Amino acid sequence: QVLVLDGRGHLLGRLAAIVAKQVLLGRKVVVVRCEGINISGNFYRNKLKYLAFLRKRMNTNPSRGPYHFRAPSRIFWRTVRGMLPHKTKRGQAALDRLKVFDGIPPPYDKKKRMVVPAALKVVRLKPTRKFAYLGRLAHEVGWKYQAVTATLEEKRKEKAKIHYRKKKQLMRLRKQAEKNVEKKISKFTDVLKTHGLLV
Amino acid sequence: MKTILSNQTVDIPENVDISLKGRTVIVKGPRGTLRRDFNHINVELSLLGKKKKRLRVDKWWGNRKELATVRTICSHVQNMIKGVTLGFRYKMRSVYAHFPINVVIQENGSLVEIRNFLGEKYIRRVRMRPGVACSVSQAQKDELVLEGNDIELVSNSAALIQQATTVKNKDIRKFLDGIYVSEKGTVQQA
Amino acid sequence: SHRKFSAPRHGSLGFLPRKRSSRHRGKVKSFPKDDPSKPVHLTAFLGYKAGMTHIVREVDRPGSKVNKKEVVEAVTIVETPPMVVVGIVGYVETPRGLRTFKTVFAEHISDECKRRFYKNWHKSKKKAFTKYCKKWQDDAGKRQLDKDFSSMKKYCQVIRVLAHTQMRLLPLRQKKAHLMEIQVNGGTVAEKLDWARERLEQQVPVSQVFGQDEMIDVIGVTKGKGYKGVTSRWHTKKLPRKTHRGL
Amino acid sequence: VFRRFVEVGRVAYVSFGPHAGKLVAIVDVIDQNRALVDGPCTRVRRQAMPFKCMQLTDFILKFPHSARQKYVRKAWEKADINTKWAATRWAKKIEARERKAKMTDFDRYKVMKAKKMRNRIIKNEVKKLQRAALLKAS
Amino acid sequence: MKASGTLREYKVVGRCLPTPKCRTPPLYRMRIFAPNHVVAKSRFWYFVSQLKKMKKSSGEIVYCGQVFEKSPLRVKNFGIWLRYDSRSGTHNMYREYRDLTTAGAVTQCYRDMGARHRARAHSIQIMKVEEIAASKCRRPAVKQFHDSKIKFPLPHRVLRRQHKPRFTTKRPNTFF
Amino acid sequence: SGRLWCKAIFAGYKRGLRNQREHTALLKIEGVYARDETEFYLGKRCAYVYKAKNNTVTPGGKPNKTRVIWGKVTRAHGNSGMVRAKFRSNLPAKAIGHRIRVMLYPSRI
RNA sequence: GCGCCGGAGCCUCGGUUGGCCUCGGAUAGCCGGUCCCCCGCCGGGGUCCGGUGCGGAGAGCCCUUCGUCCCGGGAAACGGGGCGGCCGGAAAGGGGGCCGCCCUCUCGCCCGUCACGCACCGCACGUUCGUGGGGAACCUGGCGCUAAACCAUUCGUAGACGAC
RNA sequence: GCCACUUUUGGUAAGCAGAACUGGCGCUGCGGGAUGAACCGAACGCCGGGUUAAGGCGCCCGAUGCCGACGCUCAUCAGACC
RNA sequence: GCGGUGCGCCGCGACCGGCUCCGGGACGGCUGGGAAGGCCCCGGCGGGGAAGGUGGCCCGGGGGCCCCGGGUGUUACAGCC
Ligand SMILES: [Mg+2]
Ligand SMILES: [Mg+2]
Ligand SMILES: [Mg+2]
Ligand SMILES: [Mg+2]
Ligand SMILES: [Mg+2]
Ligand SMILES: [Mg+2]
Ligand SMILES: [Mg+2]
Ligand SMILES: [Mg+2]
Ligand SMILES: [Mg+2]
Ligand SMILES: [Mg+2]
Ligand SMILES: [Mg+2]
Repeated sequence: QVLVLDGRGHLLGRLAAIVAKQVLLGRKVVVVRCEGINISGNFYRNKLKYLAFLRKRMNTNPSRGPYHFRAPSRIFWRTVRGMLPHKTKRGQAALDRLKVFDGIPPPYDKKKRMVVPAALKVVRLKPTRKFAYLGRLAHEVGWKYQAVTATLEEKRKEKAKIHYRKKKQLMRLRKQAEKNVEKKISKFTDVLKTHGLLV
Repeated sequence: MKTILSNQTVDIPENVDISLKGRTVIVKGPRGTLRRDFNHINVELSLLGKKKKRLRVDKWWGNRKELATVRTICSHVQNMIKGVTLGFRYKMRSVYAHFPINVVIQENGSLVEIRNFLGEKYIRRVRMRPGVACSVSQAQKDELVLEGNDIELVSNSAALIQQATTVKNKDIRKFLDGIYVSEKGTVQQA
Repeated sequence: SHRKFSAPRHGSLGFLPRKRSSRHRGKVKSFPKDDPSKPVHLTAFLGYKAGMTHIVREVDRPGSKVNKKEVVEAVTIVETPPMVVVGIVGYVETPRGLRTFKTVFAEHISDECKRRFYKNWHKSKKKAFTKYCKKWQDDAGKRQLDKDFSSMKKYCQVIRVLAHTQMRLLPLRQKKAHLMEIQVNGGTVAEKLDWARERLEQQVPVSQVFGQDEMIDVIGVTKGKGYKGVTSRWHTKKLPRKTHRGL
Repeated sequence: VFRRFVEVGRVAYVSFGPHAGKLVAIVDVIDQNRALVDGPCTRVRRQAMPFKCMQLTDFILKFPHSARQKYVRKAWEKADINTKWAATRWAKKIEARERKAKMTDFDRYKVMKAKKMRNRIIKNEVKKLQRAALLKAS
Repeated sequence: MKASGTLREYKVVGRCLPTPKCRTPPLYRMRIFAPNHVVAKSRFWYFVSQLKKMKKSSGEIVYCGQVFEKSPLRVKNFGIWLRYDSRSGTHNMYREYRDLTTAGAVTQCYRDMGARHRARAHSIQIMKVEEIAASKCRRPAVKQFHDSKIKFPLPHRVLRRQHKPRFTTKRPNTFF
Repeated sequence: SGRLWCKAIFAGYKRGLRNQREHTALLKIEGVYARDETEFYLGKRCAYVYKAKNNTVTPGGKPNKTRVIWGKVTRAHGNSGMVRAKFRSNLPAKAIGHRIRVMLYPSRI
C-alpha cells in the first residue's frame, strides 16, 4: 500500500503533477532515484532558472528567506510542495505522505519501483528537443553528493545483476519443469488455455 | 514541409570493414579501429551489399534543420574511413618576426613545449588529446606535423597550440606571430 | 539618495553569527584530503598556549632587502605533551553525508580521559566503561571486537582515531582531559585500521605528527571580551563630541 | 531498421475509433497523417482513416493504388488473409485477452481451482530440479 | 463567420426583387462554404453585396442547397485561390491541399490559414476551388505524395493512451 | 469470508472554486476512470465507516466502537469516473482522503 | 525499583480490509535461449534460433478462507509441520537460503462418495493487518544491574544576569 | 459626484480638466476577471433536484485521465486570454 | 374485526404520481424523388485518354528466377478516367 515510483526519465513538474493529486487522494508515494529526473529545455536555461531562484533571497535576514534546497530529492519535494496546498492541515498531511530519496535506499532497493508513462521523457518530448538532468543541475548548483550516489548506484546495479541472473535461471528451470511435466499437467493447462490465460 | 524521405549512401572501400552496432558505427581497417556514437541524431543506418559495401543513412519525415543532418553523417563517416585507411596529417608552420619560436616535443609526441614566443619567458605546455602524435619534421625549417587517426582529435590538438601561440594586448595585424595550420591532409596518398 | 563618499564596509559578513562559541576546544572542520600513496599519519594534534617570545634568525630569501640579515620575530610556545590514543571511530560515506559507523574504545582508559565523560567527578562513583571493558578479557568479547573491526575494514571510508591530552604533565588547574578525533590519512583501510589498533591504548608525541618548519593551521576559540559595542566590536567611526544620546 | 512500411496494400489492425478490432487494407496516402483505406472482406467500408489508429502488420497484398473494392476483395481472399490472421500469434493473444475478459464467475472459480494445482505441480518439480542441480554439483 | 466543424459546400442562388423596370431579374449563383445553411445565406448576401447592387431586402434567396461531393472515395488534389487580410494590407493567395472531398479541403484550407498566418475566417475570403490533376500541382508538400509506389514507415510511435496504465512498471515501447 | 465492498476515496465535497456545497460528496472509486464505466455504481449504498471513543450499538450484534454514516451514489461527475454521493448526514472533512466503502447490494444486474 | 525474555482482562488513538522479494536500460529499437567460437575473474561479445502492438504480458504474476467426517481416483513420496550450526546484509544492515536429529503424517493439495456443524426464520457497521501504537495498575519465574544530572561550594581561560 | 463603449473640446500627455447619448458605481450582493467600487455574466426571501451564462478543465482547484483534429514555434530575456 | 391516530429508537422494501439526467429498441418523411458505393473491366458492345506507367523491352546493380532504380509506352501477366 505504498507506491514506489522510479524517477529516471520523468519530467520534473509533470511527474510532480501526478504525484500531488495521487497523494491528496491518500496514497503514500515514494519517488526514488530523483537525480535521474530530467527537465525539458536545455541545461543552460534550466540552470539560469535555478540561479535566479538562488538570487531570490530575503534581503534583511536570509535565514528567514527561501531555503533553496540543493539535493535533487528536496528540489522535487519543493516542487510537489508548490503544487500542494501546504499552508493548511490537509496539504501538510499530504507532504507527510510523500517520501522522496536520492538514489535508491535500502528500504526500496529490494522493492519493484514503478513508472508513470504520462510524465516520461520519451513520451512527452519530441525526440530532438534538448533536456536537462536534475542530478547534474543539482551538482552544478551545489549538491555535494553526486559522486557517492553514483558509486552506491554502481554497487546496487551489480547486486541487482546478481539477483537478475538468479531470477532468470529460476524462470528457465520453470520452463524446463513445465516441459517435463506437460504430460500430467496438460489437462489443467488446457482449461487455462480455453479461458485465454495462456494463448 | 515534412519531407517524406531523404537518404544518402556511403561507398566503402575493400581494405576496410565498417560495422554498425545499432546507431554507433565502428570502422576497422589498416591503421586502427575507431568508433563514433551517433545516438544524438535520430536517423536510420542500413548497412547493405554483401561484403557490406554501402552505408545508407536515411531519414523519414524530416524538416529542414534535421535534413541538414542527413549528409553530415556521411561526411563524418567519409572522414572516418579516410582517417582509418589513410590517416590524417596536419602540418602547421611556425611564423615569427624577430624572436624564433622554439618547439620541443616531450612524452614521445604528446606534450609540446613552446618557448621564446614574442620573447616571452612563460613557456607553453600543450597536451595532445589521445591518439594524436606531434612531431618536428625534417627538411623544412619551422613545421609541426600532427599525425593521428581522426580529424576531430587531430585538428583540435592543432587549434590548441595555435591558440596557445597568441598575441595579446598588441596589434594582431602587425604582430603576425604564432604557429598556424598550413597544410591539412593525408599521411598516405591514394 | 545615495552615499556621497564610497567607503568599504566595516567588519566581515563571513564570520557573521558573532556569538559565543558552542564549544571550548577548537574543532577541525576539515582534515586534509587523504591519498593512499602516503604512509599512514595523523592529521591533527592538540597543544595548549603558553606565551610569546622573541627569536633572532638569519633570513635566507634571495633578492630581498633583509637577505642574510637578522630579523627578530614574535613566536608562540604551544606546550604540547604527547597525547594518548584511546579509541577509533569509523565513517561511511552516505548520500546524506558521512555518518559514524562503529566507535571502538580500548581496554585501559586513564582517568584523565575518564573525567571527560562526567560533569562532576567528585559526586560520581566513576563507573564509565566498566561494563564495556569486560569485552576485552573474554573470548566472546574479543571475537565480537574482531567482528566489528572486520566490519570497519570493509564498510568504512574515513577512520578517525580518538586521542586525549595528558593533563598530569601540565601546570594547569584542571585534570579533565580533552578528547579529540584525529583523522588518520594514509594508505588503504586495512593498513589504516592495523596502524590504529596497533597504536591503540599507547602514546603519540608531536614529532610523529608534525615536522620542523612545517606550515600548519591553528584552530581555537578567541579570547573572550564580553558584551561590547559597535565601536569596540565592529570598529565603526565614533560620532563626534556634540552628539546628544552618546557618541 | 524498419520492417513494417506504410504503402499501397498492407493490412493494418485498427486500435480504436469506429472500427476497432478489425484488419483493414491501406489503399492510398492522402496526407502526412491520413490514408484512404478499405477492409472489404471484414466490413470496413471504403473510407479515410488516420494513421494514429492503425497498427500495420506483416501482410503485403498487392493491388494498384486506385483499385476498387472489388479488386481489394479479390486480392484479399486470393491471399486468404482471414485465416493467416486467425493463425497469427497477434490475434491469438487478442482472442485470449477477449476470453479472459469474457470469463464468467463459475469458470473463474474453475480456472482458480485448476491453476492452483497447475502451479503446485510446477512448484515441487522446480524444487526437485533445484536439488537435482545441487546433486549434479555434488 | 466561424469555421466550426468540417465545412459543407452550399450552392446558393438569389436574385433581385421583381421590379417594374425589369420584372424578371437575372439569377446569380455561388459556391460557398459554411457550417450550415443559415450562415451560408448570410455569406451569400455578403458576397453579392460586395459584387452587385443587391442586399438582404432588395432581393431574395431562391435555392439554398448543398453540393454533395461527387467522388468521395478518390483522393484528389485541390487548388484554392484565397484573399485574406493580414495585420497590414490584404493579400491574394494560392494554396494546394489533398483530400477526398472539396469541403474537406476547404476546411483544411481555413485551418491551415489560421495555423500559419493567424488569418481568421471573417478575414479569409475564398474565390476559387478547383480539382487539379496530378501534374498541374505547384506545391511540393502535395507533389511529394504523387508516387504509385509510395512507401514510408511510422518511425516514432509516441505513446497515446497514457493514463490507462498510469502507474505501470513497463517502460513503454515506440518502435513498432 | 472476504471483502464485499468496493474501495472508494472521499476526494472532496461538490464544490466550486470559491464555494463548496457540503450536501454532496465527491467519491473516487478505484478502478473505474470514465463515464463509460461509472454506470454500474449508480444507486449503490455507500458508507463512511469510522471508530469513536465511547461504545455505540451495532445491529445484529453487541455494542462496539465503530460507527457509520450511510449514503447512496447519485450521479457521475467529470470524465475521469469521479462520482457524486449524498450521505444522510454531511461528511466531516476529517474524511478527506479516507476510505469510504461503496457497497454492491442495491443491485440492478 | 529498572531493563530482558518466559498468562487473564482493563483505558485510550485510530487508520485499515491479501501479497507482488528488486536487472540495467533502449526508444530510428528491444527481450529471451543455445553457446558451436574466442578471452577474462560464471561473465564480455560475434554468430544462429525464437518472440516484438510486448505474453518470460503490471491488460500481468503468486495466494485463494466455509469447516469437518467416511471411502475411491489423480497428486506427493526425495513431502508437510515441529530443535542446533554454516554463512549471505551498511545507503536508512535480512523475522533469509543451506547441513542433520528423536518426533510425528499419508492430514494438507485436484476431482468424486458420504452426511454433519443454531437452518437464529429477507435486513446495517461483517471478514483482516491484530498478540496494532500509547497508559496505568493485578502477574508467576529466570538470568542481569544497583547511576547520573542540576542546585549549593570553588575556579576565571568565561562573565550584565543566566550561560561557559 | 465618479467610471465605461462610441461622438467630442483644451492639453505633448495624464489614473488630468470639460461636454452629448446610453449603461453602470454610488445605494449592490453573487459566478468569472488570481488580486480589485465601475470590466464579462448576472441583480438577491429560506431551501432540495436539474441546467446554464461569462469563464474554465496538469496540480493548487470542481472539470479533458478525450488513445481529441490540423499546423506554427526554440527563446543563453520563450510564451500564455477584453 | 372496521375507522381514526401514532411507531421509543435505528433501518429496509414495494408500487403510484410529479420533476429530471440518461440508456436500449424500432418505424417513417425530404434531398439531385439524396451523393457515392455494392454484385452481374479483369455488367455488355464498340470508341478514346494519360500516369502517381502494370506488363513486356532495354540500360544500370543487389543478388540467387526475385528485388532495386532509370528510360520507352497505352492495357499485356495490374489497374484508373
Ligand atoms: Mg597598444
Ligand atoms: Mg557609490
Ligand atoms: Mg545638543
Ligand atoms: Mg474494521
Ligand atoms: Mg472627466
Ligand atoms: Mg438604483
Ligand atoms: Mg452591481
Ligand atoms: Mg489580472
Ligand atoms: Mg456589452
Ligand atoms: Mg441548486
Ligand atoms: Mg482556474
